[PDB]
Amino acid sequence: NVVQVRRVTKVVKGGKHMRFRAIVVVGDKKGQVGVGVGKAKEVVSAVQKAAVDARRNIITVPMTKYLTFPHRNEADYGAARVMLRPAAPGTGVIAGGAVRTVLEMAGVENALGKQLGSNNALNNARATIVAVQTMRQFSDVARDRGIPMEELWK
RNA sequence: UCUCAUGGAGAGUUCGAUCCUGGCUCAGGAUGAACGCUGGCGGCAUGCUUAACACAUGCAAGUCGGACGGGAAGUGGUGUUUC
Ligand SMILES: [Mg+2]
Ligand SMILES: [Mg+2]
Ligand SMILES: [Mg+2]
Ligand SMILES: [Mg+2]
Ligand SMILES: [Mg+2]
Ligand SMILES: [Mg+2]
Ligand SMILES: [Mg+2]
Ligand SMILES: [Mg+2]
Ligand SMILES: [Mg+2]
Ligand SMILES: [Mg+2]
Ligand SMILES: [Mg+2]
Ligand SMILES: [Mg+2]
Ligand SMILES: [Mg+2]
Ligand SMILES: [Mg+2]
Ligand SMILES: [Mg+2]
Repeated sequence: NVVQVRRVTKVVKGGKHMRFRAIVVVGDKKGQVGVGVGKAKEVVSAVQKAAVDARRNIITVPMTKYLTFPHRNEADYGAARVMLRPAAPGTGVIAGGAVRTVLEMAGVENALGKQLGSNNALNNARATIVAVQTMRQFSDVARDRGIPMEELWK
């Protein structure tokens, strides 16, 4: 999914040397997602490079039986800060462009999110990845703390 | 994987491009609203925000004859009853 297409410029003695930068995320909508960034002379080629760079950068988002987040989380990348919190089933995904495409492509069905701090697409994507990467699923906190699930449930 | 949550979306604009700090602007709701164009019906509401500025006319607080003396309508008369 192509998030953003921009025309960046290098300048040479001749004139303006034009390129396209594409920010693109890939997902299966099944709980596997990644971000990637690419650069080329043509829209198509940059799209493609972005595709590959993403595929080799990819990770997995912890999910809950209802297709949502384990818990509430913040994240920080550059000047982009990102706020995610779990939702009740049937609320859909409500968020802004970068965060929303990332989460939607991960396959998260119900999520609250707001990017605070900056607006830049790319950074917000990476921040979202940082968020959902640090998410701890309950089985694993049970295993870490060394305490049975039902005891933390209460 | 019980319980809680029914809730927080962005976009454009400084640069040859970038990231940022930063303002301006937009998308939403609400009117005791006004104006433009258009306008079939019903249900429930609402209707001088400004000049506590002037007011023509008509009506918005009276009743009690079982507190009381009279007089005035009739009636034949203080037997009747009204104002
Ligand atoms: Mg190279
Ligand atoms: Mg900071
Ligand atoms: Mg914001
Ligand atoms: Mg400047
Ligand atoms: Mg310019
Ligand atoms: Mg700011
Ligand atoms: Mg409006
Ligand atoms: Mg008319
Ligand atoms: Mg008034
Ligand atoms: Mg008068
Ligand atoms: Mg009257
Ligand atoms: Mg009487
Ligand atoms: Mg009387
Ligand atoms: Mg009496
Ligand atoms: Mg008498």
